[PDB]
Amino acid sequence: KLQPRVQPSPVSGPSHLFRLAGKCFNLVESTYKYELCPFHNVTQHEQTFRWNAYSGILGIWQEWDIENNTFSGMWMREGDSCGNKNRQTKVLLVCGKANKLSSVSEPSTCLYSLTFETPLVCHPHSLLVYPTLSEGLQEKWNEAEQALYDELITEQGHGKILKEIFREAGYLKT
Amino acid sequence: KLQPRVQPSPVSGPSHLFRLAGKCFNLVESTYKYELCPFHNVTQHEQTFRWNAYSGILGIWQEWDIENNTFSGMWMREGDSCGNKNRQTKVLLVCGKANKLSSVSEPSTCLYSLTFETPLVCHPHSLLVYPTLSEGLQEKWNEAEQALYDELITEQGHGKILKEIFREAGYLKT
Ligand SMILES: *[C@@H]1O[C@H](CO)[C@@H](O[C@@H]2O[C@H](CO)[C@@H](O[C@@H]3O[C@H](CO[C@H]4O[C@H](CO[C@H]5O[C@H](CO)[C@@H](O)[C@H](O)[C@@H]5O[C@H]5O[C@H](CO)[C@@H](O)[C@H](O)[C@@H]5O)[C@@H](O)[C@H](O[C@H]5O[C@H](CO)[C@@H](O)[C@H](O)[C@@H]5O)[C@@H]4O)[C@@H](O)[C@H](O[C@H]4O[C@H](CO)[C@@H](O)[C@H](O)[C@@H]4O[C@H]4O[C@H](CO)[C@@H](O)[C@H](O)[C@@H]4O)[C@@H]3O)[C@H](O)[C@H]2NC(C)=O)[C@H](O)[C@H]1NC(C)=O
Ligand SMILES: *[C@@H]1O[C@H](CO)[C@@H](O[C@@H]2O[C@H](CO)[C@@H](O[C@@H]3O[C@H](CO[C@H]4O[C@H](CO)[C@@H](O)[C@H](O[C@H]5O[C@H](CO)[C@@H](O)[C@H](O)[C@@H]5O)[C@@H]4O)[C@@H](O)[C@H](O[C@H]4O[C@H](CO)[C@@H](O)[C@H](O)[C@@H]4O)[C@@H]3O)[C@H](O)[C@H]2NC(C)=O)[C@H](O)[C@H]1NC(C)=O
Ligand SMILES: [Cl-]
Ligand SMILES: [Cl-]
Ligand SMILES: [Cl-]
Ligand SMILES: [Cl-]
Ligand SMILES: [Cl-]
Ligand SMILES: [Cl-]
Ligand SMILES: [Cl-]
Ligand SMILES: [Cl-]
Ligand SMILES: [Cl-]
Ligand SMILES: [Cl-]
Repeated sequence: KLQPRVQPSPVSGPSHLFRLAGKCFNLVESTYKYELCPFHNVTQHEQTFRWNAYSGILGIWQEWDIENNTFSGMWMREGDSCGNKNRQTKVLLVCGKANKLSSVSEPSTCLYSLTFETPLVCHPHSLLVYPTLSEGLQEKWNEAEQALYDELITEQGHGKILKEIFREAGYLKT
Repeated sequence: KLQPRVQPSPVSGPSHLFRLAGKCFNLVESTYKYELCPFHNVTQHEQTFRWNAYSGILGIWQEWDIENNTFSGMWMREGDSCGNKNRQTKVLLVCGKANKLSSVSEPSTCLYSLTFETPLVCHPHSLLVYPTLSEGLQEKWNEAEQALYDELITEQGHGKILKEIFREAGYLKT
C-alpha cells in the first residue's frame, strides 16, 4: 500500500483511449513485478521475498509527449525519490493484439521506458493529435499552417503556436 | 426543366464539410457553364442561350472515394445518359483560399473530373476518415489492421473488410 506524492492529471487525448483509465495491467519479471494503471500511476514490487523488499511508485500521469504531430508516449512523473530526483516513466503505446504490459527497462537509474501493447493504436491515425482537439483549437492550428505556407510566420513561430495549443488542451502541463 | 434519375444520398463524412450542402458554385468556361451543388448534383449548361441549348446532369451525390485512409473525392453518378452509360463526375477537394469551383475536365467521354477549392480541406488531417467513424467501427478497423499485420488476412481480404466498414458508416452506397 503506497502513498502517491501528487494526483494524476485529467484524462485527456484520444477519446477512444479513455476507456483505459481505471484499468491496471501487470507484468511479472523474475526480479520485479510492474503494474501500469493508464492515466494514473505505475508501480513495482520487488519479489525477492526478503523483509525489506522494495515497493515504489515510478510515476504519476502528468502530461503527454507530443512529437511530430502525434502522441509519442505518456509521461508519468513525480514518483518516489531516489535521492536528488523523483522517479519518472515514459509509457509507449504500440499495436498489439490485446491490452498487455509487454516490457520494462531502465535506461538510466530511476528513469524507465515502459512498453504497452493495445489494439486501439493499430490504426496509423489513432495517435494523431489534430482530431483530438476542440473545434476552436483546430481553427487556431488551421490558421497557423496556412500562415506558415503563406510565409507570414516562420517555422519557429509556427512551432511556438502548436505548444500553445497543446498546453490549452491539457496535453502538456504548464 | 431537368429530372434527376435518383435522389442524392444523405450528407455523410466530416462534420465541418456539411455546411456546403444546399450551396452551389459555378465555373464559366467559354463553351459550357458548370455548377456544383455539393452533396447534391452537378450540371453543365452550353451558353449559347438558344432554346435547344444543351443542359444536362453530370452526376448525383452517391458515395465517397476513400483512398489511403482519407477522403479522396466525392462520387457523383447516374446523370444523363450518353448511350450505353450514364454520366459520372468525381469531385476533388483541394486547399483553396475560398470556396471556389476551380476546374472541369473530361478524361474519357461522359466521365468528368471536377476540382473544388475550399479552405475546409487545407489541414492535412482534416479529411482523415478514422475519427468520423463510430467507436465500434473504429474497433472493427483496428482489429482488421492488426489481423493483417499478423498475416491472418491478405491485403485483398483487408480491402474487403474496409468496404464493409465504410459501407456500414454510410460513406459508400449499397
Ligand atoms: C441541384 O441541387 C440544388 C441544391 O440543392 C438544387 O437547388 C435548389 O433547388 C430547390 C428545389 O427547386 C430550391 O428550393 C426551392 O426554392 C424555390 C425558389 O425560392 C426562391 O424563389 C421564391 C420566389 O417565388 C416567388 O414568390 C415571391 C413572393 O411570393 C416573389 O417575390 C418572387 O419574385 C417569386 O415570384 C415568382 O413566382 C410567383 C408565384 O410563384 C409569380 O406570381 C411571380 O410572378 C414570379 O413568377 C422565394 O420564395 C424564395 O425566397 C426565400 O428563400 C430565399 C433564399 O435565398 C431567401 O432569400 C428569402 O428571404 C425567402 O426566405 C427564393 O427567392 C422555393 O420557391 C421553394 O419553396 C417551396 O417548396 C418547399 C418544399 O417543396 C416548401 O416547403 C416551401 O414552403 C415552398 O412552398 C411553396 O410551393 C409549394 C408548391 O411548390 C406550395 O404548396 C407552398 O404553399 C409554397 O407556395 C424551394 O425552397 C432551392 O432554392 C435551390 N437552391 C439552390 C442553391 O439552387 C437544384 O434544384 C438541383 N438540380 C437538379 C437538376 O437536381
Ligand atoms: C494507482 O491507480 C490505480 C487505478 O487508477 C488505483 O487502483 C484503484 O484504487 C482504488 C482505491 O482508490 C480502488 O477502489 C476501491 O476498490 C475497493 C475494492 O473494490 C475492488 O475490488 C473488488 C475485488 O473483487 C471488486 O469487486 C470491486 O469492484 C467494484 O468496483 C469496480 C470499480 O470500483 C467496478 O468496476 C465493479 O463493477 C464493482 O463495482 C473493485 O474492483 C472498494 O471497496 C472501494 O470502494 C468504496 O470504499 C472506499 C473506501 O471505503 C471509498 O473511498 C470509495 O469511494 C468506495 O465507496 C474503492 O472503490 C480500485 O479498485 C483500484 N483499482 C485497481 C485496478 O487496482 C491504485 O490505488 C493507485 N495506486 C497508487 C499508489 O496511486
Ligand atoms: Cl479521437
Ligand atoms: Cl473515462
Ligand atoms: Cl504526420
Ligand atoms: Cl530507494
Ligand atoms: Cl487564415
Ligand atoms: Cl495539465
Ligand atoms: Cl443555374
Ligand atoms: Cl466506374
Ligand atoms: Cl509478422
Ligand atoms: Cl496497409
